[PDB]
This record gives sequence, structure tokens and C-alpha cells, in this order.
Amino acid sequence: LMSFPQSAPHGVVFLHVTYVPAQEKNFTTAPAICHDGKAHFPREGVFVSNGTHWFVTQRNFYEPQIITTDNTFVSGNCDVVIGIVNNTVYDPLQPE
Amino acid sequence: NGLTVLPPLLTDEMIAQYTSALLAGTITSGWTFGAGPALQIPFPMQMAYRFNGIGVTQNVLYENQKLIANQFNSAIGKIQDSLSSTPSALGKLQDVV
Repeated sequence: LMSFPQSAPHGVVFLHVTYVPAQEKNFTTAPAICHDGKAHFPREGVFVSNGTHWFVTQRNFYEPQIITTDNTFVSGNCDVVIGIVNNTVYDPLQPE
Repeated sequence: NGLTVLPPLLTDEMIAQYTSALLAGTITSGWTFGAGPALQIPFPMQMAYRFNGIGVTQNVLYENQKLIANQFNSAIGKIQDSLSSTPSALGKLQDVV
């Protein structure tokens, strides 16, 4: 994150402030989601599954969010990606 | 005549174990084993993270994983064949000795 210098006799001492993750949990992951016949890939994050539902969260922190159209992009069909799962993709335009 | 060579502290077995541990951490945790706890992650997702880091979308890997694995295997085989055939590959260590 950042470092603070400190003076020392014939030297220098750095106070390196680092980000160390902790309290990790296991989750089921999938490379892509197939809802409208085409595959979906996260722009920033990774798919996670708590056993019953699927969510999208960042890599360095657990923040489960609904799989919306704004968080993923469409590229190719579903019969190419190995390990793709079937899950619905929320579209913000339909309810509005 | 007094010239005596001392053996190193870490033997070849310990260096091999360290190398195997580094390799296992790299293939099972990506870059998280060095920054903190070893977070397990599939290799076809570590490769996707690497591609996203080099500026390539992850769909390229998710569509050409087979070709990329074949190219990696062929490259490893060619490296092994070059190390087996070319004797001057490790010339620096031999020159030091």
C-alpha cells in the first residue's frame, strides 16, 4: 500500500505497509455462465457459488453481487468453454 | 597443501524440495501464496488472470485452452530436447566452477 522512511545511523529503515488477506473460504467457481445460449465472462471479478446460487465478487475480497449484464460481457457460444455452467443473468432493463 | 573446499549448508535435496514447493504453490495458488495464504485456484483460471494482466480478454483462453496447453507442452518438450542436446546451455555455472 505505502511505505514510510525512517532515518538510521549509516542506513535507512522502511516501514512497508502491506495488504495481507485472511479468513479465506472455499467456493465453487465456473469459467462462464450460459443463460441466453451465449457465454458470459466477468469484466472484473470471478464467479462464486455458495451451493445454491451464483454471485460475482472481486479476487482479493469476498463481496457477493448479483450476476447482472453490467458485470459480464458476451463472447461466443456455450459449447466451446470447458466447464461452463447454466445460470440466469439479471438484466436491469426488463424490470424498469 | 591446505586448500579445503567446504560443503554448502543447503544440500541438493533441500534445494529440490524448495523448488518443488515453489512450483506447487505457483500451480495451485497463482500469486496468492507469496503475498499471503495459499488460496486455491484452478489453473485455467490462473491463466485467465495472467491473460487479463497482459491485456488479453479471458475468452481467448476459455476458447483456445486446448491449443494453449498443446503449445505449452510442445515448448516444454523443445526446452528439454535443447537441454539434452546443447551442452553450452548451462555454460555460466560451468565457467564459474
